[PDB]
Amino acid sequence: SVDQKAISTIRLLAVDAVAAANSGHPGAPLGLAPAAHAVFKKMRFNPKDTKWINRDRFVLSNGHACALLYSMLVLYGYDLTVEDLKKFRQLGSKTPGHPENTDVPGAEVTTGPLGQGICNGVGIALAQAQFAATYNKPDFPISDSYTYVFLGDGCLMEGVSSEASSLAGHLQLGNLIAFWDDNKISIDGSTEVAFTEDVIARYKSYGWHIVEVSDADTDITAIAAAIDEAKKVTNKPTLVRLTTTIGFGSLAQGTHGVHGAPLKADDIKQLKTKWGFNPEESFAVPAEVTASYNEHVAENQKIQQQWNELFAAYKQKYPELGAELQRRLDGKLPENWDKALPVYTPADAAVATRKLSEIVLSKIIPEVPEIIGGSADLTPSNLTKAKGTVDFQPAATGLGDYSGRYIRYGVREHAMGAIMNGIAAFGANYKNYGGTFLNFVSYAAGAVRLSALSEFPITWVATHDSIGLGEDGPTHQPIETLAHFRATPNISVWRPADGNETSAAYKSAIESTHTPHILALTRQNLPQLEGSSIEKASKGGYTLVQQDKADIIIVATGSEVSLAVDALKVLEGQGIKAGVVSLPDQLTFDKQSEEYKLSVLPDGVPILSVEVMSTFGWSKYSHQQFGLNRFGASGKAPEIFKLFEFTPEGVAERAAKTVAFYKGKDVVSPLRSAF
Amino acid sequence: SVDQKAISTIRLLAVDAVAAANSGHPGAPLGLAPAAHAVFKKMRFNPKDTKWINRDRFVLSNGHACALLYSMLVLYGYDLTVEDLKKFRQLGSKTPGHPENTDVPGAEVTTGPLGQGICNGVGIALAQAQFAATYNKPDFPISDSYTYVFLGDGCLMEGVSSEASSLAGHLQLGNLIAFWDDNKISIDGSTEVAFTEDVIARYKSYGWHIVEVSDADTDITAIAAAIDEAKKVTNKPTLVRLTTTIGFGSLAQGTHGVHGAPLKADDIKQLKTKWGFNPEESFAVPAEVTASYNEHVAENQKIQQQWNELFAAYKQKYPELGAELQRRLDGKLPENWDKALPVYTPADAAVATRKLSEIVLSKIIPEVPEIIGGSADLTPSNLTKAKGTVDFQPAATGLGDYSGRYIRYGVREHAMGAIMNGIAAFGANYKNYGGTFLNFVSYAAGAVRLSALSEFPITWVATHDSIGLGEDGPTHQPIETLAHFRATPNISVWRPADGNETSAAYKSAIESTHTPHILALTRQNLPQLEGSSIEKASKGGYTLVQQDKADIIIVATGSEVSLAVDALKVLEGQGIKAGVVSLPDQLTFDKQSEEYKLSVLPDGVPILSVEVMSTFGWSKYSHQQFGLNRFGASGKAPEIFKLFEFTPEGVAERAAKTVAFYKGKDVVSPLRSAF
Ligand SMILES: C=C1[C@H](CCOP(=O)(O)OP(=O)(O)O)SCN1Cc1cnc(C)nc1N
Ligand SMILES: C=C1[C@H](CCOP(=O)(O)OP(=O)(O)O)SCN1Cc1cnc(C)nc1N
Ligand SMILES: O=C(CO)[C@@H](O)[C@H](O)[C@H](O)COP(=O)(O)O
Ligand SMILES: O=C(CO)[C@@H](O)[C@H](O)[C@H](O)COP(=O)(O)O
Ligand SMILES: [Ca+2]
Ligand SMILES: [Ca+2]
Repeated sequence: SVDQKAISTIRLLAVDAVAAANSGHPGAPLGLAPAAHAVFKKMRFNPKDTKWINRDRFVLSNGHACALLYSMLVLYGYDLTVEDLKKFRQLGSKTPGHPENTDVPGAEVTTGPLGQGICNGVGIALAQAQFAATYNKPDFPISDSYTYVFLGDGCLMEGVSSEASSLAGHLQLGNLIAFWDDNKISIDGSTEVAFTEDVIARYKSYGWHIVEVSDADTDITAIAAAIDEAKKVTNKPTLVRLTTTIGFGSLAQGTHGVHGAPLKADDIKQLKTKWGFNPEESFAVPAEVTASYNEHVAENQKIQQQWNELFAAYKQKYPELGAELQRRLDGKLPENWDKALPVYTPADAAVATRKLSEIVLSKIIPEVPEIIGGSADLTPSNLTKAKGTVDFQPAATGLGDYSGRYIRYGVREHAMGAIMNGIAAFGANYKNYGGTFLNFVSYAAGAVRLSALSEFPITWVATHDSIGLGEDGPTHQPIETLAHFRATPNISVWRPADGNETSAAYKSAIESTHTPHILALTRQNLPQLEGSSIEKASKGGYTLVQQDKADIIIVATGSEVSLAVDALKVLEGQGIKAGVVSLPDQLTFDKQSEEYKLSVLPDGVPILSVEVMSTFGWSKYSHQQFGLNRFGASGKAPEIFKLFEFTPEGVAERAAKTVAFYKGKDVVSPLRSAF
Repeated sequence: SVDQKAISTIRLLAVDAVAAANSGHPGAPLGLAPAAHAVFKKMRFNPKDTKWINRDRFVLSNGHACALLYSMLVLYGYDLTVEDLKKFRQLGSKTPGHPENTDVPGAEVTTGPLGQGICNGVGIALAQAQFAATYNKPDFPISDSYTYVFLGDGCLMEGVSSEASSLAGHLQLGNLIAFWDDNKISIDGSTEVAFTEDVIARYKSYGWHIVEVSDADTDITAIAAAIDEAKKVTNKPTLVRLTTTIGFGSLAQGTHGVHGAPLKADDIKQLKTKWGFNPEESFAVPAEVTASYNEHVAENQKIQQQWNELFAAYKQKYPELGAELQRRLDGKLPENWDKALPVYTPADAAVATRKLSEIVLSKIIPEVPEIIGGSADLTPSNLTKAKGTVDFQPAATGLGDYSGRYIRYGVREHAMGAIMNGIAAFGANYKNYGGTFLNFVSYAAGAVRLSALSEFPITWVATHDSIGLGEDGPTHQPIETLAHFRATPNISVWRPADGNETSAAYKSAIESTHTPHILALTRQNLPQLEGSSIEKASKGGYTLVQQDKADIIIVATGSEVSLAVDALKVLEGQGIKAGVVSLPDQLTFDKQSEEYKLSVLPDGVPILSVEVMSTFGWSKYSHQQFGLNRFGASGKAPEIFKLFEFTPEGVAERAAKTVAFYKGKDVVSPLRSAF
């Protein structure tokens, strides 16, 4: 049949791509081609409009199998060709060794790090449910799309997928349909050596529906029926067990050797001949297959055409909601939304930046409907919920509704991070956030790094940023954490010092379209600073206290800016004149003009950094660095600061030593470099 | 009864400790005091010998409940007193806000970061099984101890515990007995808002045995019976469901408010009066309770006394094994074990450091029985198994035996990290390791940081360290990873350049007693260097190529040392004389004398660093830094190096620019500082 020919075409494109590269993973593509064929036939998508908001989404969580995904996208006429497949895994190609949403048309997310994709799918489905609950009306199914995920044994072993699957079951996400490639093979061999759990029983314990397909090597009728069955179960996510043979058809099928290395040339020849292809030909695309696939594309395009008319009719009947939806699909925030940001003066009371964050969220959530977010079981400590909002829950629970805006993630930081990526990936201008303690953002590093690589505007509300948290002690107090994330490309790491800086941090986080944000916020109260503003803090770094005859400039962040200002007063008594720079985001600062940056960190004056955590990175901005490069302590926070000499007198002492160290030396800005 | 009085004493000590600090967590201690009393009565331990190798181990995975643990340790006469309890959460005390093994006598591991402790318990149990299989003989039960773990809903939500529980079930670890505090309350309120899974059904799916105690607020008889039942099930770990009331007895019992803040003074008064205590008294210790507990200590000490005689008799009957066991319990490696380390010359072939690592392990595993380790489903890529060894598996599977030395962790990096901490915590000189790709060590950051804080000599075999891995691309290629771990206190991060350096890295990792190691290893082949040796590389940094008239020194690590040597030749043609420093471990280097370090990084010469990842940290050792501060690419590795100008000519160009930048400037060593 043409279906059989399509499946063979997919299999052989994937194997030929791997062969051309002499690198990559043929096994799972061979095993999953029947399922991929069946799922893509059920999916609604437009290869010529990858951003249609009511498309079904597909996620390849087992991202190493990407030769499969690329083959589907090529066959369906996405902006990806056979010539791109011939450049699989080659420098600069549109067919990288794992899929990247920034590079591959039709890749919704970036996968390859196991476990992430299924969690991203949970997020896409969460967003779809929230979006549909917000906009759909009688006779106006604006959003009714599904989220299809392929995953393997590796994803099922990674703890992040357990977190997300538990939560997805709790959230009754009926439009999520995941497919487990049950092939009993991972890199170390049989799953019998390390993975003997009853996966199906575990998924039932989370509240998922199960469908089993015992011969997924051939039975596309049963795979299609499993999708139909899943669609009838509207209050549970579904796991479809696909029992497959890894490398199906290969001489080496059912072995770990077929997982991750090119097939032998003679193996590829026998594959081709057994399936009716020419063993002398590579990258064959039978025109029957193209035609069949084009039929499905044409049908899908007519569905999108009708959706566009539905949307026009919706704007007529529901003018307010229609305009809001249009704005969001155009990628634009509400006009002058930022007028809602709180502004402070130096006469206002001291406030912890976690509390300032709560206040910002309380003002901006009502103004910007595309903001949703949650906390990983730290809502009353992170202060991440705006009073009066309702939680995102299935209405059946009585605990919230899908139109809700606040997500109870539970103690699941890693899944929260990957779910945030999925919510961003959904689109419709979602600006989504997740709260935990800064030290436990580290639990989610796998996902955070992908936020940066994927260019997703997600936001971590990362409270309890330092030894300032006090008694919980060194297991809770960040040391390395800011250095880690600042060293990752494309992460804005805001550490606001006061009310105005906190508003600037949120302005940046919400306006972001391509850069994830981490907001490092305090437990302890900080004063409102003389000289701060949203405008100045929006530059990432700025001169807080200008001293035209400075003997030294002190550059600081967050809680240490007030400390630097107090140190300036101590220094004045010692006959030393200091300026103060506040550097609430190093990335934003780095992006300013060379002239702007030199106005903040000039030549001809020693510069001392002060921040109560690692000194790594700080030499970009300073000549000497006062930081904390050891673990913290359990005690009252002011006593910990005193112990480590983060006091006005301790900073002044180090400032004075810095001035003395550079006496009779020529000093140039830390911004200067040889190349 | 005296049991009832003991339980009340425990509860009130915990509440009084929290009250004195005006900080901490009274709820879980109140709820778990009956279970703690029952478990400690079943446990064998010596408060006067915390290192007795056949003790039962206890782990508080819900570490915030540590006022409970501290109360038990005080009551049993560990080196922790009521005066220490009065200093709960105070700077410098032996009663920190979360338990720390370095500070608290009787704390086996450091908990507080949720999910870790249960995984550490899996590791303690894994080690006990391996140890018993290695040493026990007929009539000589050298090791027969149990591992008892308390955990709460938070630990059960964290994905790391799912990973470890799946693996523990697979491994049939019958001496692991975990207790779930089923109190239906977390920080965000009822578990109904985020955690509605059937926990018991999930644990059955992993192959655990279950015992349910429906009234764990009072029924210590049933808790004791549950332990007895668990001990009869020798081929499954057991989860005991303890249905408790959080804050049992408090006016605020069964609420989230009792989780994490001090009780009201009037609440504490009514607690005391309802249980027969004086509401005017704090830190009461009824002498009946002390006496009862001392009886159990005396019995346990007699058990240890008999164990010591068993051990003496074992040494008589099994002289070889007895001497080996004695050596290990004394914390000493085999005499001259390091003579097994491979040594190379510059005439030897180029080899990838992953392969050099395999060769080291192949030579040292037969020489050092206390080495065990594994990989997170990357055995044939990390090259972490010595040929001829058998896997750690229950013999019932036919796949290995408990005497085995190689662990199939599956795709479970985070649990692998926390399990490694447990294996180290067991003691008996275990030197244990875990393989994955360097980029995915980041999945385990929660555990890695605890290795450092806990001072455990664990080792990550972290291959595929850079863009040198090639085609798998940017989702697999580290950028930030070394900076992250180098910025964490107390992590040795070795990045060996060649055969001799790889042997030095292992010498350090195996000899370690207080410092975790990460070995960053290559996929790609590297040449044997002229000038390398185990002796020189053991200093962490050393002069590879000495140039007495150097215009510049190039400091590099790993794969970039050979690059620097090739750049030196290019520079010679441009009339520039370079020296080369190899810096295989920055921590080890930092610990050398000031004079040694200055001999490597002298005054009066510009120093350029070269390493194909983040430049963070490098200003400690260099004036200018050539690194990679953007994500990588999918392509053939040499082409990626060329793209980013990590070539002999690209390094030479930057070296020449560095020399020019410092012309007519006075240059001092980067080792100098103002304070
Ligand atoms: C261990 C592996 C994988 C084997 C996974 O096996 P399945 O997932 O069972 O694949 P199949 O054999 O059916 O093709 S592929 C690469 N990976 C290394 C790796 C490790 N850790 C993380 C987080 N991300 C990774 N990609
Ligand atoms: C969210 C919480 C915990 C609530 C946990 O609830 P159970 O664990 O149910 O406690 P119980 O209410 O029964 O006393 S305590 C602190 N913690 C923050 C926290 C977050 N992430 C990580 C990794 N480590 C942490 N400690
Ligand atoms: O992490 C934990 C304990 O392991 C939480 O229980 C925190 O102790 C608490 O959330 C801090 O509370 P505040 O800092 O908001 O007072
Ligand atoms: O991480 C993955 C894919 O997501 C593995 O399949 C690696 O691709 C493989 O282990 C690398 O193999 P070698 O680098 O040892 O050739
Ligand atoms: Ca598999
Ligand atoms: Ca609980």
